[PDB]
Amino acid sequence: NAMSSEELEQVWSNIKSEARALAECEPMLASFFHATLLKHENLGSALSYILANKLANPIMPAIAIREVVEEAYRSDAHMIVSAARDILAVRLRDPAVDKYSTPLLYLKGFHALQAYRIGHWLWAQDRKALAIYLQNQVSVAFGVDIHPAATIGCGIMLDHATGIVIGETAVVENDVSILQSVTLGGTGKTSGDRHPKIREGVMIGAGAKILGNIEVGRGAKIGAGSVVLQSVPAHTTAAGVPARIVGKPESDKPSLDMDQHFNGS
Amino acid sequence: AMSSEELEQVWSNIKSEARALAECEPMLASFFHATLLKHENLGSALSYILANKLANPIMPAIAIREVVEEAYRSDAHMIVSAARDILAVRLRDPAVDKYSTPLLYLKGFHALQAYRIGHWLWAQDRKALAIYLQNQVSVAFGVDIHPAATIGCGIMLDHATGIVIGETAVVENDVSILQSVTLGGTGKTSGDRHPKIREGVMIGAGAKILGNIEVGRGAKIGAGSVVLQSVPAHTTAAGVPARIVGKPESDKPSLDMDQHFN
Amino acid sequence: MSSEELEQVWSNIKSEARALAECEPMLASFFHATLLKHENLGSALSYILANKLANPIMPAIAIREVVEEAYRSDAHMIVSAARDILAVRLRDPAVDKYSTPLLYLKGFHALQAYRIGHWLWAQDRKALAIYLQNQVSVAFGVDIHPAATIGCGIMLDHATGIVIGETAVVENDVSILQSVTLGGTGKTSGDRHPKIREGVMIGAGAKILGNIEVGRGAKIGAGSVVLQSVPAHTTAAGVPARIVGKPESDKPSLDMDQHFNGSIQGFEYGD
Amino acid sequence: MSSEELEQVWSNIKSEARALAECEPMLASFFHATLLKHENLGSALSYILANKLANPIMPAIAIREVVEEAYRSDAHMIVSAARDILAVRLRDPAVDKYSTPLLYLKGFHALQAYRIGHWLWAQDRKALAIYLQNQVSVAFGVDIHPAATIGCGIMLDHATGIVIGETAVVENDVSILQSVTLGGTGKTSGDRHPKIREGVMIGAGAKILGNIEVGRGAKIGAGSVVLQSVPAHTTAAGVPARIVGKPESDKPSLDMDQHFN
Amino acid sequence: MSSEELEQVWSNIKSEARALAECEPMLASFFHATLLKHENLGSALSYILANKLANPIMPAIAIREVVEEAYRSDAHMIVSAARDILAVRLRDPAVDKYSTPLLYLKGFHALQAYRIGHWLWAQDRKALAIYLQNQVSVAFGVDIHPAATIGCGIMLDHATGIVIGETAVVENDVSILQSVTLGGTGKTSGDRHPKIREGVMIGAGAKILGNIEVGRGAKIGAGSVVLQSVPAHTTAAGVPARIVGKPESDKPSLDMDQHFNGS
Amino acid sequence: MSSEELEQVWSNIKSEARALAECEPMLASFFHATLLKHENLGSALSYILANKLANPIMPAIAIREVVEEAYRSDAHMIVSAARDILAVRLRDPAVDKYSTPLLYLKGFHALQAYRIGHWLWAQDRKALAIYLQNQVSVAFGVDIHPAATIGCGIMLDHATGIVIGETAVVENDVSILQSVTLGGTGKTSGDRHPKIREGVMIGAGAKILGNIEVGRGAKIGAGSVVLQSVPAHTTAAGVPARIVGKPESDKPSLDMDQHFNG
Repeated sequence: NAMSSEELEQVWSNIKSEARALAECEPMLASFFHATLLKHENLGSALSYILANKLANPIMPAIAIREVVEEAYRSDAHMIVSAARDILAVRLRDPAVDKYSTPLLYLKGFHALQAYRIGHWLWAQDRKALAIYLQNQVSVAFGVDIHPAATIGCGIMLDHATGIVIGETAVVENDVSILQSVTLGGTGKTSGDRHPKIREGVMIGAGAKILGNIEVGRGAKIGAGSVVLQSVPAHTTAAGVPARIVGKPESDKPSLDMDQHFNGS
Repeated sequence: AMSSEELEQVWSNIKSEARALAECEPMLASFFHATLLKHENLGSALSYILANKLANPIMPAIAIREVVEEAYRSDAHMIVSAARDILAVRLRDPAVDKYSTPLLYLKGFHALQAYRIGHWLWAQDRKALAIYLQNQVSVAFGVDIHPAATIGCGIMLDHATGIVIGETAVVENDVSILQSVTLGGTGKTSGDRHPKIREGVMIGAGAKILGNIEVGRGAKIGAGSVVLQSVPAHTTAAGVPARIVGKPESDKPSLDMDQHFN
Repeated sequence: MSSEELEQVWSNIKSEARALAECEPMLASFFHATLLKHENLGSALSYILANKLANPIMPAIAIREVVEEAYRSDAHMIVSAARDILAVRLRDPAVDKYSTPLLYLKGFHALQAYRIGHWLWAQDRKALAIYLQNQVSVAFGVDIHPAATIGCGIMLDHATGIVIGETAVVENDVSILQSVTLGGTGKTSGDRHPKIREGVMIGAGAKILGNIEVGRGAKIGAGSVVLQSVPAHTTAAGVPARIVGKPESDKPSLDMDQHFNGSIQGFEYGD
Repeated sequence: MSSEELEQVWSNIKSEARALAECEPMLASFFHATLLKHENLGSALSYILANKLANPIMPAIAIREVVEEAYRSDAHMIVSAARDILAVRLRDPAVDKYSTPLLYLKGFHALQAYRIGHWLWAQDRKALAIYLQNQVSVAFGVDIHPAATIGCGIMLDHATGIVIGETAVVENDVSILQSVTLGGTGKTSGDRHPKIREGVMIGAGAKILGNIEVGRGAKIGAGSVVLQSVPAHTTAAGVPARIVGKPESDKPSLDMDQHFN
Repeated sequence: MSSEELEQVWSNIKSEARALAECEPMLASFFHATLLKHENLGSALSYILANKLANPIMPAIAIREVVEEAYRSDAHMIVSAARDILAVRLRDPAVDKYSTPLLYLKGFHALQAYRIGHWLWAQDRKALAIYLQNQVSVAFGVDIHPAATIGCGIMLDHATGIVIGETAVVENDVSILQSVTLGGTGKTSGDRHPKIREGVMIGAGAKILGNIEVGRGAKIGAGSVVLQSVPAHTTAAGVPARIVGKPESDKPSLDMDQHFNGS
Repeated sequence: MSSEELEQVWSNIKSEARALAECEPMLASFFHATLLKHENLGSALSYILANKLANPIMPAIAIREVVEEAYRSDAHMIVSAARDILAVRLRDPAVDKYSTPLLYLKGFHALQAYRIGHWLWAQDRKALAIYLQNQVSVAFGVDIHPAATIGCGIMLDHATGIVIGETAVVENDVSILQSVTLGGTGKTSGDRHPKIREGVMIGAGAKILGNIEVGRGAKIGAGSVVLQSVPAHTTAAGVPARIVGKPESDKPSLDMDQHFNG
């Protein structure tokens, strides 16, 4: 999923192109599009602006949050490549999204995703107190609770996103697609590896509950509302409460196709 | 379809409750007064409340009221819908004992009314503003309703956290939907791919309904169920995935709220 | 909870605050205003809630007065709260500090907010409780009716999506995950919500409906839809839930073991 | 002022608006929600004022219903605003768009806010009028009592410091600058505040005290302390003020000639 | 001011609040949260000051706790606020309710805010005092240094533009109007602000500069610049000022008579 | 002011701010967010300014950007500000920390605010300039017109009520007290505002009007009304002002001697 700096700037230029048309057609939002997209020369400027505003609270206002976010980005440019891949993901996968700018401007799953990246960097930086603040602030604002120590790729779509929980020791690989109220949850009362490992290509239906240190193999599909307690073989479909292998997706990387069907028998 | 007298009675009941509310809880008095007592009809009170609820530094309450009020002038039936939606809430949910309760406090009711503003903006080809509000309601209330959706009235969204309703979803009149319900899509392409729910069907908490499917008239969709194929009229569908495990006891489950399935 | 126990918890919380303030300057004043500057937990908790629950309609400075009057009326609310902090610490592997629930965890926040509304409800100040209830719902995605009867030593992990209804009872030392409904059925008043007894743990997304009992030390699996009373010390799972085993210990709330079998046959088999 | 010359000012303001938006993309939404969206001066002005007067205690959305109610009742307040706008455009060289006083000028905003208080005062709503008055003093540093009687074609340039007392009267086409007091004397109720006739111009920091008159076309010098009446068409200056000349114009207010000797 | 003399004022203020609440529903909840719902003047006043000084840097809720710490340590701060309220009601003919200064009057709020700076400052919490000194100044256009020594039963009518510097003294029962300055001279520290004795009245726009004294019962005319001491029971006016007569009553502050002669 | 001297003022501030945050735990994060986290005056100012000037119409974070853009384009604005800091520190016996002007003093904020407005004005962003001018008038009670030409080493002590009009000029090293007007005359465009040359001290309440000059090192006594040009190194006082004497120092703006004896 690596991205040539020229690719990133191609993505940024597509968005700034949308922004101009948006400002014109909608005067009530023209000043908004201008301040967040049109005044900026690249995706990281915009992003730090968007998140600062979303995450602001009397405890820590937008202006103080943009400083943290931008320091993170100077330290780890790849975080911006991640965001662009995420934006690319939802446009291609979500038949409801038809502009590159919408994930960036509006979609809270995308925002919670990019907010976790900051929590994550802060975590690795041993700035855990701050990372925790942000974790819960994101939980309250978007209804999405992702622990900072989680390890998540890019090209990730969190559609609708409300109610998503991802725990401390989880791993989510690239090109993964996840729907509302999905839990990548723990088990037990002790510290230790106890959260799921979601491999490349996985698609997780809405309301699915995947618990423990178990694996979902690549190109696997978890049905909406399943409760997964054992590891799922690559390129299999799992489903039910608790889930069992039910069949096999009709494409190699279900995350890219968003087909929700399954047999459950 | 609600006559002026009916609209009025609804309003008359609310003012009545408010006068009492202001008297019993002084800290809220000025609130009641400004929101309800002050206005002469549901239309004026709603636009005020919706504005305040959608308010954002990007677009302030005072500015949102105008748009809301513009819609109510183009489509006055949005106000009637609202009235039916209050009534359904009071009739169906035993925890609510006032007409003012949904109008004032129940976000599911608010999300619903917010959607109708989006739905109108959509019709007007103001899709940008529609999209802005949709996601504003999502962040504010945890309810994600696409403005292209076609949603009737006499609709109860009880509790409402986590409700998702997609672009091509159709919900008809007199449908009750609980928290964590999805009327969801399938595939990566445009087109009919969201469920069409008919009159009177009741849907339990956490139900996931996926694809261009039908839930027929007066069907009951069991709580925590996942439905992938069309459910026939006046059956109870339940399970993961859902199977037809019976028939509702009443002709319109939505009005009864009986959560049981065989 | 004894006096000495309560002050120890508060004393730990302050000590955590000092250290937190030295290691995170962005947040030092917030730690000072919220915790360090207070003589005990009641003062801290009201400050917190007031700030959490503030709104244009009612600003934090006013709410604090209400919470204060409540704690002044029913001090065991503060004892409750202390019990809930311990619970989170002991049961959440992801929680490593006493100050974390109190400061950050909306599950815990929504619970102590419930406690204010529940006290109002019993003071016949129902308009205010109904107001607080839906404010807690919009801000935290947690919907608890003030007339519910909820104990302490309770954990609401993650918490987004929780619904607890009017006639529900939740006894002491219970653990509940995100998207758990303790909801009602039918269109009429009267007992219609579940009664959750000591020692229960309910997994993510469980929907428990009607006026049924879930017995002492039982477990409800994630994604389970409970339509019937669950006997004490049994495990119930599936949609609709049935009994599929017994928990590994006597009070599953404390251990948070999420495992269940899809079949009681399977639980006897070993898998 | 006629219907068609009121329309005129509104149409001009909107035009300035379409242009301001294009030239300042950061305020385009501001100009749009504030002017371009409204079909008349009254709408815009209620909008501006509501936003201007807003406080947690009473939000802009609420303040706006009050102000709208005052205008349904006495539409002349809207004609007075128009007049106040034309006064500033025409008499202040720093202002060159009608929209400017309407959007930005705090003196203009304190004047119009006084009219709502003044209206409320005659609607047996004195509690509310006193609330808005002191709210205006805090927000704009302009303290105007709502029982004061103030004409239109008034310019309050800069305006910080302006104090106008309860029993005071300002007639039409007057021009006041910053730091000017129209103040009372004594501990007792009753007439005790100045009466300022048509055409007068009062320089910055001038203090007019007691129930005295400043006559038609008289000019008060900046820094002046006026303790006795000033005959029409004279120039008064000094501490305490003395008569020292005659304005060169019949209506000093219109010309803003600050000179005295 | 006795225990009951104080209970009384507070009752007068509460009973006014009941009627206010009744005749303007829009402000009913506000009258209730600030006055009706409180038990005494200190409670009311801390709530009010809290909401008046609020800022994202330090919100009302935190501000209230400091204010209360102060009243708890120095309760006469509250007595002062009573004497000050009585003063505005007694001397300002446009003020007919005790509740008015307390609720609305920026110069009265500014005055009490100083009291808290002045306690902070004597408590060596000077950074705070200073932070408040300038917060009072930005919100209310009133700038007084926490180090000033300002007594009791004081009225700051209108208040915009008032400036009272670090070494100023103002005694009990003084009345001051808008755009007045009790100001300094020079670039060095040391005593350099005016001493204003009991019963003095200072008209609008008066600038008083340097370590000079305005004697007991004196009157300072509006617009006056005062560069030298002013004897007690004397009227001073002009730029610069000269004594131009003697005030009509013993304490002009009580009577607010603004008249003076030219020469 | 050199490069190496800027940095000692900054570090003197940063060093003060570390003492402050240890001494006042309620302000600790304030001090931290505003000074300590920054590695130069320009960053701290754009921060402080954005928050002092914040408004729903244009929020802090949006303002910071405009301000940073002004600094990039004309870095001397920052040296102006530092020279302004020093000015206060040395002239106002009430101030004993380099950080007091930067943090708290609105007359200094207004000055630096004017600077940005002045930049925009030159950038032909008059629209935004006018917005800021009046936002500063409301916020701080100081009205400075954007086209004004104002130097540095300038003190606006206290500063409530100051007015400085479109065609005014103030040269470096001027001290101006509260409620001072540099005002215009007439209803037509063109030079109608005072030019204050270097060194001038202007006492409180003074009003100076028309296109007139107050020469270098002259003193304008408080309450003065000045309608004719005032020679350099003279004291003018009275309503109206005449020459009353000569200041006792060569730059009165440094000495703050308010006495206009005569």
